Amino acid sequence: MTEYDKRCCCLREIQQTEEKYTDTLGSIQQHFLKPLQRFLKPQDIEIIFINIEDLLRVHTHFLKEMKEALGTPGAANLYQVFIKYKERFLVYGRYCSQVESASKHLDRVAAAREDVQMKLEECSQRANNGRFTLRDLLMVPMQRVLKYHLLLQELVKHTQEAMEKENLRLALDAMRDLAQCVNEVKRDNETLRQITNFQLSIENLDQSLAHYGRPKIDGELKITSVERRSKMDRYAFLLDKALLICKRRGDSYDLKDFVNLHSFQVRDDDNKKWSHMFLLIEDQGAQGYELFFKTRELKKKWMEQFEMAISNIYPENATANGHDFQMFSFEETTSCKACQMLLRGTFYQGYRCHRCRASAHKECLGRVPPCG
Amino acid sequence: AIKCVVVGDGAVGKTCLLISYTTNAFPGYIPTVFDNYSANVMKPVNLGLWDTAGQEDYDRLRPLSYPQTDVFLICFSLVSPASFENVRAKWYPEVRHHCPNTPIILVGTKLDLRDDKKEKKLTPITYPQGLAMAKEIGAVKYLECSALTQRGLKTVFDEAIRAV
Ligand SMILES: [Zn+2]
Ligand SMILES: [Zn+2]
Repeated sequence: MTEYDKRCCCLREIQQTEEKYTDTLGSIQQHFLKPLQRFLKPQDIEIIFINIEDLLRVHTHFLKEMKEALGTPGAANLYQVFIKYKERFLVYGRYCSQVESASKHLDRVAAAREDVQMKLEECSQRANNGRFTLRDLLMVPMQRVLKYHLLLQELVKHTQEAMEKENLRLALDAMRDLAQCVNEVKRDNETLRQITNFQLSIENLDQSLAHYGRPKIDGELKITSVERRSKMDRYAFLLDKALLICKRRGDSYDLKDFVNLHSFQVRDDDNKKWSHMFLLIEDQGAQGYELFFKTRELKKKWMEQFEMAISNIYPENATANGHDFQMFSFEETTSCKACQMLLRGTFYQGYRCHRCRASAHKECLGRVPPCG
Repeated sequence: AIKCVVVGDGAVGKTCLLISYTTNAFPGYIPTVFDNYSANVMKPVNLGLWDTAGQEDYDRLRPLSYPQTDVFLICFSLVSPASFENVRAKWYPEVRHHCPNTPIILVGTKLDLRDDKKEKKLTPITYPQGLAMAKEIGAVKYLECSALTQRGLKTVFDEAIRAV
């Protein structure tokens, strides 16, 4: 076995596993979805099958592409099928963020309706001789999207060139990039799950908490202000852009003070409990708070979180090379103007320049070309 | 049914153990992809195997494999260190948390390259080294093997069943 023989054993691998993959998707549509139409209501099918039909469309076109490329060329335009399909593949973001609850729903309909439980057995016999349950099938696409990087990785290390290899290495980066967007759409899904809970219980609250970014820490503290300067027991939520000072009893939380982190700065200073304190101070004025914690460990956690919040509001190089970069939530598929990989996730993925409108990861701000 | 999930640091060779076993032969070109494998083995059990290759770096996608798992083979390479450490600090914390009641076989992989050419001031996971870990993280059984030799390879999948 040469490297050339090895190289040609896994371009096959790419083609046959992809073949098998579109087959499985076809199977899910045909022996499962379409029959179950038929017992179940639209809502419940929408729920269970997520965007599986669309995945089927995406991948059959992509299999065409891949086939032509591998077969017609001397394999040379392969890299470019992958690069071309990257952003159409972000649809896996939603699949993976919804598959757990598609699985759970299936169980429930399953248990509620034994005519459905029968059909399900019927269905997976018809399809794989009872070797795989519809639940099993539903994990498959998650598995598949996270294998392209390894495949191209392998095809790279038996690749003959220069020029052939570079754009395979590019194609790898596109695929590791995708995997990562998908990892973060899910984290953001559930981060937003946790915010929604912060919203629902409870509220003297007038905006969606989402506007202040991601939760950092939350818990019970006593607090002082200028206006009120004895210790008040309170429950606080720290997000990137705000501290929510609440009063605190039950599952109900009453918003009693909202602090904008943009305008505040942390300054510090018995081992008797509740002795442990730092300050939040206004810059251009006159509000200030003393935050007291039961325990040095508690101080100490909260300061780090405060420091992470403010570092997000005001990062290294937020003003490099002319720009004026702000925490931003991109609602449209977006790449970094320095590194050119994607901003990852659905929620406050990075930074926008208030003057250019240029987009960038936190870690890429100093590297963005200068604005006008 | 029986869901069995093979998890751990990439390269150690999960994909390979799985293909050694199911294919009943070493192949090497050693394929990257190993499909979910639904099989009958022998007492006739319906055995399912799950690779976790390519999931290892993505912390929110990866535990999507853990639900309704009947047993976890956690693997390190007997010829890494890099891996053997991560068992204590990453994989066991994550299995225990996601599945409080599913048992764990700990599998030392590559017993064959165990005996071979320490520049990097390191040692192969030995049999005491292993079981100290196995014990520390409350294993159900500890094993070793290689994909090449297939030695003990058959033991692993008999013990994964036994535990269920
Ligand atoms: Zn700018
Ligand atoms: Zn960037």
